[PDB]
Amino acid sequence: QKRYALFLATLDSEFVKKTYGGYHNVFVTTFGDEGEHWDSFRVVSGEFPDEKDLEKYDGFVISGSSHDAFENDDWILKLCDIVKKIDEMKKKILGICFGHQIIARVRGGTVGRAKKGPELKLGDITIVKDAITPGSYFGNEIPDSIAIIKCHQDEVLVLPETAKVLAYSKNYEVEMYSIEDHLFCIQGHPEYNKEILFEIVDRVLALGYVKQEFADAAKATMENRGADRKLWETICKNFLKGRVP
Repeated sequence: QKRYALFLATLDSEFVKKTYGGYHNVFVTTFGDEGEHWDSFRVVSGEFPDEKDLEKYDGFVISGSSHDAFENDDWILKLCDIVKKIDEMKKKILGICFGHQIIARVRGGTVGRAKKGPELKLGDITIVKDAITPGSYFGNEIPDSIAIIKCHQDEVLVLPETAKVLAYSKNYEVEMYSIEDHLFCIQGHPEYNKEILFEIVDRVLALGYVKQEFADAAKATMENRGADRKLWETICKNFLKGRVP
């Protein structure tokens, strides 16, 4: 029986609840396959698995967050302690956005506000091919670059010594990285789509957090093109479930 734990470091937005039934469903649609058991834990509300049950999971996924991975709220400290334990177990953890940054922080890195500012858009990342085996979790024909939706204010500013950079962009040296064979992290959101992005943009515009022109440029990135969604599912699933094409 295959079992996967999802650590939801974000509450469900109005749009996501109404359209998808919540982030549980969003993650399961993206990374789940028929037959598996997925348990989610709302770590942002202080709800975690018991320590003695970590062994029954084949792998873990840490979501994005509206919170910052540098903060010291009790649920983040507890999350860091739990990740350390899972890491020492050498269980697989896929970190997305905030999760990417939590794993870095557990391993001695430094997370803070992005040097080049926030990103809210469809963007592209460059693959460090000289770190990717053909046929492996990336698979046979490694592309030069992959399109992914970016939604973040923070980055890994100092990378753990044990990390290997798998992808970068002009403005962010660490778009994707791995640690040993059991930690894999992506700054962007493979689980997002155009609808989720557009809704975030509209709402942060309406708050006055960005200009109309920024919002318009953010949306223009997805007028005629989407992320490489199938490629992301394949990579993430190969990693998380130990498949190798």
